[PDB]
Amino acid sequence: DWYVGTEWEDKNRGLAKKVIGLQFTEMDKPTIISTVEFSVNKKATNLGGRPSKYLVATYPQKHSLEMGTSLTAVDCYLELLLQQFVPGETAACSITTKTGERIEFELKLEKIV
Amino acid sequence: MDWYVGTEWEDKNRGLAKKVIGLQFTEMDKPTIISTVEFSVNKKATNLGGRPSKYLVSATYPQKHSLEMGTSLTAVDCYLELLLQQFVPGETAACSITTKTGERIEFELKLEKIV
Repeated sequence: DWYVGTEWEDKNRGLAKKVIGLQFTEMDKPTIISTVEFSVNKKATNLGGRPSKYLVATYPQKHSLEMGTSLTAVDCYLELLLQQFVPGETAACSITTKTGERIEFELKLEKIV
Repeated sequence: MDWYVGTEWEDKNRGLAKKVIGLQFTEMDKPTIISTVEFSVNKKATNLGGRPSKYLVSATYPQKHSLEMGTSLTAVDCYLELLLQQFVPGETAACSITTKTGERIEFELKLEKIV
């Protein structure tokens, strides 16, 4: 869950750290040409019958994704979203369509390969 | 504080929204024993006394540095390597080194990058 405000200690050597801030940059996020591994934490909401290789079963659902390879609208939008994550981050995401149907899902970016 | 969890990102033009609800970092995201990092010291340290440090210090801040792990020569620097090895790039943390004397040395670091 929360990282900022966390404490780490090596009591044997008198060392302590308290996180007071987190500032991520484009440098820490997946790029347009990256390959990532991510998780889907539960069934998506309002996916309807929309085709997706990644969204839908048992959870979490693990995946590997090479950016630029997706073939469906939903997957393409999920690439763009994942490109705004940092490895280790879980986020509640949505895609709202031209009709106003919103698809809801929860992802974790595990790593940038 | 500079929080990330709870942060919201939007691409309104294309109907995309994201809300960070958790962060889980692992040893894989932190500097290793053989890494080279770039970090910042945000202000003068407290109670450094006169202990030697290449990195710690009425100069102007922030102070920028590059550190090849395992090259430090002073107790304070060596302990600062160990501490930095518990950061993720982008993290600012209030750190301390407490000696046997019972006294604590305080400083504020930001890990900027793993080279």
